[PDB]
Amino acid sequence: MYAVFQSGGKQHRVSEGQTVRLEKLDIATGETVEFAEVLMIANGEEVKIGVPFVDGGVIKAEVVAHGRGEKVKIVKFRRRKHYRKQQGHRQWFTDVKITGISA
Amino acid sequence: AVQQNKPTRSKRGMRRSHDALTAVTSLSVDKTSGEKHLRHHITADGYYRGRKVIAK
Amino acid sequence: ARVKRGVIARARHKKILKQAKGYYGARSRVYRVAFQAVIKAGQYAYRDRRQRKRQFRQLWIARINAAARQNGISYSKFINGLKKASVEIDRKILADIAVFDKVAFTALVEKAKAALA
Amino acid sequence: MKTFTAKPETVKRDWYVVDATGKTLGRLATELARRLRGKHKAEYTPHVDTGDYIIVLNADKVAVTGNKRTDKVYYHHTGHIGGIKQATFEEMIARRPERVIEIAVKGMLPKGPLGRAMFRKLKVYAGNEHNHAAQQPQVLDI
Amino acid sequence: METIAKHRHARSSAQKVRLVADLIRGKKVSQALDILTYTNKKAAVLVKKVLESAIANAEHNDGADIDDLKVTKIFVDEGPSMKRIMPRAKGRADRILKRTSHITVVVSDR
Amino acid sequence: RLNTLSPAEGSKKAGKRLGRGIGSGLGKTGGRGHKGQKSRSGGGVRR
Amino acid sequence: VTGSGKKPWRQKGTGRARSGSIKSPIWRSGGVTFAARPQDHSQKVNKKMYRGALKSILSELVRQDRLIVVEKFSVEAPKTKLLAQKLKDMALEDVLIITGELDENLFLAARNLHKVDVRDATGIDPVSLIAFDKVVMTADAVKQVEEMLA
RNA sequence: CCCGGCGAGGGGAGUGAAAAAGAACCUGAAACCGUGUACGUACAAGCAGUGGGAGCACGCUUAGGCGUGUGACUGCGUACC
RNA sequence: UGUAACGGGGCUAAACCAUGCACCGAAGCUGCGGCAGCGACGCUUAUGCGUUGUUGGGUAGGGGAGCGUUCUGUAAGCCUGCGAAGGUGUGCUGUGAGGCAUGCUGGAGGUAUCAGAAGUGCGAAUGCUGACAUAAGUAACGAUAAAGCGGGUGAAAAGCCC
Ligand SMILES: [Mg+2]
Ligand SMILES: [Mg+2]
Ligand SMILES: [Mg+2]
Ligand SMILES: [Mg+2]
Ligand SMILES: [Mg+2]
Ligand SMILES: [Mg+2]
Ligand SMILES: [Mg+2]
Ligand SMILES: [Mg+2]
Ligand SMILES: [Mg+2]
Ligand SMILES: [Mg+2]
Ligand SMILES: [Mg+2]
Ligand SMILES: [Mg+2]
Ligand SMILES: [Mg+2]
Ligand SMILES: [Mg+2]
Ligand SMILES: [Mg+2]
Ligand SMILES: [Mg+2]
Ligand SMILES: [Mg+2]
Ligand SMILES: [Mg+2]
Ligand SMILES: [Mg+2]
Ligand SMILES: [Mg+2]
Ligand SMILES: [Mg+2]
Ligand SMILES: [Mg+2]
Ligand SMILES: [Mg+2]
Ligand SMILES: [Mg+2]
Ligand SMILES: [Mg+2]
Ligand SMILES: [Mg+2]
Ligand SMILES: [Mg+2]
Ligand SMILES: [Mg+2]
Ligand SMILES: [Mg+2]
Ligand SMILES: [Mg+2]
Ligand SMILES: [Mg+2]
Ligand SMILES: [Mg+2]
Ligand SMILES: [Mg+2]
Ligand SMILES: [Mg+2]
Ligand SMILES: [Mg+2]
Ligand SMILES: [Mg+2]
Ligand SMILES: [Mg+2]
Ligand SMILES: [Mg+2]
Ligand SMILES: [Mg+2]
Ligand SMILES: [Mg+2]
Ligand SMILES: [Mg+2]
Ligand SMILES: [Mg+2]
Ligand SMILES: [Mg+2]
Ligand SMILES: [Mg+2]
Ligand SMILES: [Mg+2]
Ligand SMILES: [Mg+2]
Ligand SMILES: [Mg+2]
Ligand SMILES: [Mg+2]
Ligand SMILES: [Mg+2]
Ligand SMILES: [Mg+2]
Ligand SMILES: [Mg+2]
Ligand SMILES: [Mg+2]
Ligand SMILES: [Mg+2]
Repeated sequence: MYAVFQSGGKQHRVSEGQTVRLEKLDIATGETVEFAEVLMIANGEEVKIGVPFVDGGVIKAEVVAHGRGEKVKIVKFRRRKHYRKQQGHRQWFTDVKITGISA
Repeated sequence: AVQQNKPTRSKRGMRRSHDALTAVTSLSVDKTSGEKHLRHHITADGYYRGRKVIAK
Repeated sequence: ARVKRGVIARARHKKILKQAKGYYGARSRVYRVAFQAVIKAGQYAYRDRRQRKRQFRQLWIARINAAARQNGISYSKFINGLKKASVEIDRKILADIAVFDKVAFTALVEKAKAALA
Repeated sequence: MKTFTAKPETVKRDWYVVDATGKTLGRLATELARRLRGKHKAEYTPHVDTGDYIIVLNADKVAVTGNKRTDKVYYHHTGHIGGIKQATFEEMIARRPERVIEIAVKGMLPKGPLGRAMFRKLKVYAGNEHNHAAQQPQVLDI
Repeated sequence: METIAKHRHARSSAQKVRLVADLIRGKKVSQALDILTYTNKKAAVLVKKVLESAIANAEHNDGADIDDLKVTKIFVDEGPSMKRIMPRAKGRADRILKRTSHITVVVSDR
Repeated sequence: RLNTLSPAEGSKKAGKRLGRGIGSGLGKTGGRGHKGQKSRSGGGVRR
Repeated sequence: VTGSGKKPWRQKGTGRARSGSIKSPIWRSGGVTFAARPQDHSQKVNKKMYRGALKSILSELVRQDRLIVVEKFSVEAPKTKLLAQKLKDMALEDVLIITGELDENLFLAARNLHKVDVRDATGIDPVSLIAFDKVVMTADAVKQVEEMLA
């Protein structure tokens, strides 16, 4: 029993109670989100998506606080050509604990 | 002839892995006097295989 | 107004050296060498980030194939099938069910073998 | 979540047997090759040996195609003076046939350590039998 | 009690000494006195005299009892080097460091 | 208030420093290109 | 830099690099590439711009009730403790106090009081006119300054 | 006081806020050289990192298959001016 | 020098031509999140914004905007032996030069903010001065006139004394 779904431009497979990290959603720091576009559900017998997304599939989960991941150095260097620029980047994310998964 | 690059401190060590010193584990006790000695060597007090030799 | 210069000198050197922890020989001990070793790591980094997505995709694929192969089908067709299967978009990494939930993977070889037929 | 990864201390393996007879030496080597590298499963772990143990009966009776049976390279250099050594397919089959399947698949397995290891999973034998009864191998095809 | 004893500015290299020091690290004091005794190297007398001093310290400044004493730690570091000049053929002049060592012994029971 | 006043936007501008590293904008060659008379300390040609 | 101009060593032949004078700013003991010289950092300040500025900064003190103007202001003898009181009494501790014709007593007072200074009208400089919390300035003076900035 | 050659040197004791100020004496950096510990390494080829990653060893929250040190194996990979 | 004229294995198709349908494949395109530049809509003007369209490889070189250091003013202020500067860990933080907090060391100085001024930033110049590696515990210990033994003295004697 599990489900897969689109979220941050990427897909995730998951169970309820389980927490996953996604690209920043503009949702309240605590409220409950619905993911109306799940593309698979599971058991001993499971629903692949005829078209994309199983018929009446939808997942629930509460946003469990937002964040910024760890910092990454962007180094650029053109040996012998007198050029280099370095630039930092962090990248926002929001976490969800997945309550739903209604097939 | 001379190196072209500086040798690592690491290689230096390996070169010396054979430079270690060996203990003795080859010393005995005169049967007459208590004396410890090098095997086949006269004792400090001047003995050897029991038997004081070397008056002095 | 002579300017000390050498406490901020220390500053930078220590900073670069810092990032050199782990690098062998004077790569972590000596600034000149540290500093280069550091700069390239940032390059190798930039590069490998995009390479990362490459490497993984081509992992998922080979194994997806391994799985479909087990189920009597080549990755190609499979994916085509899945494609033709009333659209049906769903990741290659997500087809990791290949690894764990095998009976499920098998259930896709069907949904694909079908619409594909 | 980080994608799966086969661990060395928990991999399956399983012995198998093949009779590489009238089989075209190389179209066979290829399937061997891949099974050693575990390319038919959760190879999903190219940094880990997840193949199976295959054993090859009757190496001598191996197929070739075209004039290969008598026109094939087979060159090594002993590292001396000018010691290039050459022998021909038939000539290899004469002394140590097993070597043929080895050099073939060995050139289809990767680089170093890993591949070097995946190759210890391939026991040949030129005759018809073998002494691995102990592992009780199950036979396959291709 | 740990108790140490050290010889600073030893007139030996360090490399030269570390050799002898090595013969001895972590042995029962008693046996070290023998090993050292039969080692034909300037450094031995040097290290021997340190060990002894360590012992006499650990014996007269602390709990003591040589019998239960082990050279738990021994380690020779490098001292400052007297620089000299060496006349060489054709006017050339070379350096030469006369080096020194900092011999340290540490003798305890636990 | 002796430290609340300031110069009008634009009044006093930087001043090319030059010779001060890559990111600086004019390190090395300090903006005077490669070789020839016109580089060179005191390198020019009469009016 | 004291020392000879002799070439430290032959141009070519020794492994050594160049060398022309042991006073090379790149050599140790002596150099300074652009050795400094005594300099006159005076500026110009157009009169009308100076007068403009005071009339400006003045105006602001008013806008901030920081200029407290008074008819006459002094002390009957040269005694700081005196000036001390007057100031305590008027609730001033940081003052410019710019007097009309400027007396003497008032001067030797505050010549030890840290946060206060006394000038005549014809004195008064721009920076200090900003520095102090409160500038006082007698009406007598406000006249001399009034027409001094015209 | 003790070891030491009536040494050098050192350990105690005592002085001092401090001797982790002991006279080569404030602070005491870097190169360079050592002792200890964890992890690796004796079938394996190259700028030595970077991407993946087992094991091992120590921090997470009351396991969530994280973090940190190491790093078997593996993709890519010829320093700088 | 060595297979050495498919990169290799190996291939009778894993070559070659035709046709058809797939799949892999880039920092190209798309998706999601985020920054900037140059525009205008629409909300609405000491205008920022849902924005909204578009753009953001770069040597010589031009333009723009910033960081930090030393010193001056702001400062008879703020911080500081309930521990400064410096050293050294650690954690956090900014697009970056950087910043902040804090353990240890250190033991007396440090300075916010806004302005002012430069001996203002280093890896290279066979750069300068100092320190320390490397080869290496290798060459060598300076005439192949030469040494041996007993005895002394000494903490120790091939080298001193007899
Ligand atoms: Mg040796
Ligand atoms: Mg100064
Ligand atoms: Mg270090
Ligand atoms: Mg891509
Ligand atoms: Mg061949
Ligand atoms: Mg051969
Ligand atoms: Mg390869
Ligand atoms: Mg030298
Ligand atoms: Mg500019
Ligand atoms: Mg430029
Ligand atoms: Mg120009
Ligand atoms: Mg040039
Ligand atoms: Mg030019
Ligand atoms: Mg001079
Ligand atoms: Mg002359
Ligand atoms: Mg000549
Ligand atoms: Mg040279
Ligand atoms: Mg000078
Ligand atoms: Mg005038
Ligand atoms: Mg005594
Ligand atoms: Mg003494
Ligand atoms: Mg100390
Ligand atoms: Mg200290
Ligand atoms: Mg000191
Ligand atoms: Mg140090
Ligand atoms: Mg190793
Ligand atoms: Mg090698
Ligand atoms: Mg990694
Ligand atoms: Mg523990
Ligand atoms: Mg811990
Ligand atoms: Mg690697
Ligand atoms: Mg030939
Ligand atoms: Mg080719
Ligand atoms: Mg693009
Ligand atoms: Mg497209
Ligand atoms: Mg976007
Ligand atoms: Mg409008
Ligand atoms: Mg650009
Ligand atoms: Mg572009
Ligand atoms: Mg200031
Ligand atoms: Mg200062
Ligand atoms: Mg900042
Ligand atoms: Mg300078
Ligand atoms: Mg330097
Ligand atoms: Mg440069
Ligand atoms: Mg050496
Ligand atoms: Mg040699
Ligand atoms: Mg030799
Ligand atoms: Mg010799
Ligand atoms: Mg000679
Ligand atoms: Mg001689
Ligand atoms: Mg004699
Ligand atoms: Mg002689």
